[PDB]
Amino acid sequence: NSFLQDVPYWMLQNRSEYITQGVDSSHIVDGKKTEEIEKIATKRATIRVAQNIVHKLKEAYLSKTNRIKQKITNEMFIQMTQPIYDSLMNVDRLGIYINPNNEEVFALVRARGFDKDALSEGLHKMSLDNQAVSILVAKVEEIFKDSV
Amino acid sequence: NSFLQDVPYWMLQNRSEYITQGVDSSHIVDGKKTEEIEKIATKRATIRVAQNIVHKLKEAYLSKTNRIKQKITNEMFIQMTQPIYDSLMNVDRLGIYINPNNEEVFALVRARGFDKDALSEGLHKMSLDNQAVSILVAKVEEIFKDSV
Repeated sequence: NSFLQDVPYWMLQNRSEYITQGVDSSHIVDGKKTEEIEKIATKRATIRVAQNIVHKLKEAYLSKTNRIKQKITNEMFIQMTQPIYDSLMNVDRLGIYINPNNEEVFALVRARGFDKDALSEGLHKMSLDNQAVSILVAKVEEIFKDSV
Repeated sequence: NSFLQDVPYWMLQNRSEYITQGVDSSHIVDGKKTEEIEKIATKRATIRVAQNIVHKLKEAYLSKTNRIKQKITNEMFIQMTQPIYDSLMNVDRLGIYINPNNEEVFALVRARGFDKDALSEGLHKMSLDNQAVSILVAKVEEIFKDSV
């Protein structure tokens, strides 16, 4: 009921986890292949990675050491979830756990790298200054360093 | 190692996303009874609630509809974690979970409300503008109201 069984460690809430990996789930409705459901969960998990990066970036921008002069709004940061998501490369599905109770399936993924050029192009598309694109890309690039 | 049995549904990594709710942990150590460790975990869980509130204020401050004129750095936001924390009242401890593998004591907690005048005194002590203090206190209320 309110207590599950045979639950992998990664499924537990961990305050100290890699920003480059995330977990999310999907519900198995009736007429639906298990393949599709895992596809979804895996995708949502990958979006969760993108979101973690964006958050780290807000903090960087808010930081006292920030050099980016352009005004970046919270809405704009939400917008870059997409180009960031689009630049993710080598995202490995490290695990899957199906909640037998409510038939909810969870996915655990981890992005190993990201396409720099792909990311810059996406940022230039949302009207971010060249200075900002440059610094933002440098930051993400650092993220994958403090992970690799 | 292996799987974990009897895990509460709240311990699941699925981003429950409830600002007034916090989960955190502490590891068992020689010289301390588990009940003492539970208290450490409970207090960290409350600090986490305060940290959730802080992250919300950053998003509101970063928002295009922000009216706060004063430049607030990430470091300053991190700093208000203390006053926010000190202003919390009626924090109910909803649960305790312990991973048997590593003896990590997890606690789930929930802040019912907060003492605004307590918050305002703390924020003023940080040398924030009167406009900033006023707007920040207002947004916290909006948070607790949205939970009630």
